[PDB]
Amino acid sequence: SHAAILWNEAKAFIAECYAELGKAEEVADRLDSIKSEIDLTGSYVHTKEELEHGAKMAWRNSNRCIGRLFWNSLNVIDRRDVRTKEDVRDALFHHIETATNNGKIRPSITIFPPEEKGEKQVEIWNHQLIRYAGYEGEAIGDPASCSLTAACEQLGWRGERTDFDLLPLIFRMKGDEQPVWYELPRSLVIEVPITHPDIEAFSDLELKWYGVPIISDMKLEVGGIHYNAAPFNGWYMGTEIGARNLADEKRYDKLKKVASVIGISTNYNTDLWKDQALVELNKAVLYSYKKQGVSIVDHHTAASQFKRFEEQEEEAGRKLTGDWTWLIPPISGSATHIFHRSYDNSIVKPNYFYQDKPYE
Amino acid sequence: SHAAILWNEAKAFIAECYAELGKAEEVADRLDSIKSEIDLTGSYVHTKEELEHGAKMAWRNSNRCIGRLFWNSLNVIDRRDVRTKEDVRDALFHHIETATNNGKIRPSITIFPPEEKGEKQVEIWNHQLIRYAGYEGEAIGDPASCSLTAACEQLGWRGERTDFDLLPLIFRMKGDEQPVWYELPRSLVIEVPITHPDIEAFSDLELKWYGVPIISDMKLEVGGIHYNAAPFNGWYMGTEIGARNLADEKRYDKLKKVASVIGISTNYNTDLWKDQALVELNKAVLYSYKKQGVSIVDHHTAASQFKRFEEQEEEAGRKLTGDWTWLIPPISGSATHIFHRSYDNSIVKPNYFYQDKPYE
Ligand code: HEM
Ligand code: HEM
Ligand SMILES: C[C@H](O)[C@H](O)[C@H]1CNc2nc(N)[nH]c(=O)c2N1
Ligand SMILES: C[C@H](O)[C@H](O)[C@H]1CNc2nc(N)[nH]c(=O)c2N1
Ligand SMILES: NC(=[NH2+])NCCC[C@H](N)C(=O)O
Ligand SMILES: NC(=[NH2+])NCCC[C@H](N)C(=O)O
Repeated sequence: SHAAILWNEAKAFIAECYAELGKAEEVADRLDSIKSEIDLTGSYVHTKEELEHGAKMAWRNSNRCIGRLFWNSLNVIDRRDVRTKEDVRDALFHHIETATNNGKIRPSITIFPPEEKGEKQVEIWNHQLIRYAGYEGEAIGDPASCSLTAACEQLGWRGERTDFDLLPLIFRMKGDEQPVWYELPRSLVIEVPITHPDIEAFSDLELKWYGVPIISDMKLEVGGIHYNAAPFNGWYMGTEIGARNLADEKRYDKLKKVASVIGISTNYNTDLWKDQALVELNKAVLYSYKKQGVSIVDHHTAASQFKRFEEQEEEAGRKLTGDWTWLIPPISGSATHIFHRSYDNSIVKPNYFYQDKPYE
Repeated sequence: SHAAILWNEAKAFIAECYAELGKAEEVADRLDSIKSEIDLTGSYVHTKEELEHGAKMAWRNSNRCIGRLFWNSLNVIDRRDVRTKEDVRDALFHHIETATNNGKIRPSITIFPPEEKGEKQVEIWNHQLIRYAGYEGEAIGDPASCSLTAACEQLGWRGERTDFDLLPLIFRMKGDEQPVWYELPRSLVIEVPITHPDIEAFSDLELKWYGVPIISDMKLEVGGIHYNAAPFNGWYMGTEIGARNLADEKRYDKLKKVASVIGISTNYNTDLWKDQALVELNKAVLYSYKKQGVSIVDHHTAASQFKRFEEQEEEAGRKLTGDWTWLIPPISGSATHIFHRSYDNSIVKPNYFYQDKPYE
């Protein structure tokens, strides 16, 4: 049945793919070659073109992404040729460098070899290429990274135990029972120390965050083909860091410390200090990144841009899908157009899906 | 089939009602009397007790209400005896007085006669007993009240055309083709002029809001019986006014004027002035109402209290239902526990439902 499903997805994708590319005549011929290939080998190989667009389509269909407007500008890096851990490491190191782009982040994606007989050719363990390690006795670092950190320590890695230890790249090549790790070169990673434009004391918090959010634990499904290893990246949206990463109680939880440095009390809820702390924290984030020349975007510009997206999909005769619960910024939800409209949360392929974590 | 549905709902309700009241033995007897009554007349009459609890249960099952913790403290006022427009008017005037309670608002509900043969005995037009009128040329008042305002003007009512004109009570008695209106006595309505604790200039905005949000356009369904007229009220939650009523672009839209008086620019989104304006506006709301002795609650205390609710339903063996999209405050969603947990948005009776508006 796996040989049946693949064919079906393949039919829909190729057709839809070529129609968008304006190559409807080449659909019959290609589908025939694909049919033979699924018999001959048991699967098929996308063309640099198909795969590139397949990855862009997958972005456009990512219900939870608010930055979908730049879907067609995605820079696809095809690394389906990698055979060794050295090839993967270099590939990954390159993704970070090319994406980072000295601050002018480039929404990129490295396409690693897909699953063969349901077996993985490359298996990336990291949630994000760049991510901070988390530990416990009392909370040190990113709690969200507890599980993986221990998995890395079980393989010989050891962190200096600071709140911002950079986890190493960790993956497993087909044929190997365990994965291998590689420490990240400090010169490749851009970090941004957080400061405030009007409050000079904000630096006493000694906060900071990496510049590029490269999600590496998701499977890109493009027409029956499963690319479990396909790291992608956009640029950050202020709130992701100021509201979730740093303010969540289960994350860095700096709201109280922040409220303290802004000279406000934490006595009563009715003073809405948490809210005030959140705003000030997010002004700091947007200002820091910008001062350093690293790309970031605020939730309003992001909502504004997403609205343009909604209009362009319409103008192209494409139904729009989205997850309301994930699309509204965790800060001032009702101040954006997204809060006042409903969305169709339906799955459409190609897309990006979660997958069972190797550790844990 | 209407005589069949009624019986079925009735069975489930009585059982579930008496089990909660600890009167399981009286279920058989009551159900028999109810059966005869549905044959004899075509429907049945709840006891003061049944109806009271039925209305409290309906609150507990209101997926969108964050203040469900005080569900069992609801003050039910049974006015199923009203026969005239004078009886309704007085009933309504009383609900406002008893609910208002000089600022110490009382979560109340007036139970008006239910629908007979699907026909309404009393039909309230107002969205809320107390609500501001809205007009157009340029926006004057509450835009959300445009439709109803015109409906009132078509019946002889005329507003002074200020941003806060109090709409009259408007309803229709069975037998009458058109509804009748009654102006609200200024002494009955409590209003709260908005001011800021640290910013003395906030009063130049000349903002204000009524004290009690009495929702009057919803049908209370309790065991097959439809009470289309059953005005209910709780107390406000700061955000309802500061974030939605006053800040929504489609409502009063005062964010820019607010940002102006707090001495901040509206030049760039990256300064997050909207967010800052929202917070300051909500601090003003909570502070105003409190300074005047009128009950209100902030979104944190509200989330905190709702969490206690979640635990008590559990401790009582009752499945919890809720609408995530409506439960999270439009201000700092991710700072409350509600943002980090999912809810089962399933309909459970008794409950409150929307109904087609008479005007429009
Ligand atoms: C160009 C910049 C982009 C911006 C402003 C942006 C922003 C966002 C934000 C705000 C989220 C929510 C993340 C969270 O709450 O954890 C999100 C999720 C997501 N984005 Fe984007 N994104 C961008 C680029 C990308 C790229 C390049 C891809 C794919 C090629 C993409 C794929 C996705 C997917 C599938 C999710 C869901 C992630 C998850 O559920 O964990 N985004 N996006
Ligand atoms: C004791 C104070 C209460 C608080 C803090 C409270 C708060 C809330 C809030 C914040 C909303 C959202 C309203 C909106 O966004 O438009 C809501 C909705 C609702 N509440 Fe409550 N409430 C209270 C009392 C009540 C009472 C007394 C009842 C019924 C007896 C109730 C029934 C409902 C219903 C059905 C809705 C949905 C309204 C709609 O969808 O338009 N609430 N509640
Ligand atoms: C599942 C999780 O606890 C929560 O419900 C959601 C909702 N909204 C979100 N929205 C975004 N953008 N990102 C998130 O992590 C979440 N988490
Ligand atoms: C239907 C409406 O436009 C919007 O989607 C919702 C969502 N969340 C809400 N939440 C609350 N509490 N109240 C509301 O009016 C709404 N409106
Ligand atoms: N802008 C993006 N592409 N975001 C992807 C998710 C990043 C994730 N929220 C983080 O905080 O690291
Ligand atoms: N606390 C309540 N019971 N709210 C009911 C809804 C009130 C409505 N949101 C208003 O702004 O008038």
